[PDB]
Amino acid sequence: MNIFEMLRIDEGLRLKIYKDTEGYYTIGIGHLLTKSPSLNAAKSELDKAIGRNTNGVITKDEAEKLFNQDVDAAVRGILRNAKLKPVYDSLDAVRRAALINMVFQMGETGVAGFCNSLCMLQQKRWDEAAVNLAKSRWYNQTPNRAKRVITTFRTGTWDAYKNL
Repeated sequence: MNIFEMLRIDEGLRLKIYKDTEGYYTIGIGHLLTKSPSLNAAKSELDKAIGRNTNGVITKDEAEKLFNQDVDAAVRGILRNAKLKPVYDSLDAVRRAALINMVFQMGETGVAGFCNSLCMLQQKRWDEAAVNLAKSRWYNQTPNRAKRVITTFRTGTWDAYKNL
């Protein structure tokens, strides 16, 4: 297992514009197009992202291209963030993937919101972090995904992602 396989499990793959769990227009492997209510606004973002007239539909290779970019950007975002970098640097490889997964979902700003949990992770208090992570809108809104990421932080293994 690796970050790519992990996110493909959590996000799925869809080749037509769809609305995510928050109702925002999305395509591919969780690539957010826009928070605007307008389908036209989303189609225009899509075309600009892909570099062609797509009419709301993309290929598998295009989806994977967006995904590669988005994972690289989340990794580079963590490494330039003064709050996140010291946490990521402290973690083992499996737990680093869990942090990337959170940043991919909710952005840098949203994760820097979890400062209590981040301080517990940096100190390697895994059971305590896992409890604090769950007291969040994130856990309440997407509990099955949150539980997989939290389990990965608690254990430092890929066990939540094997068998599905």
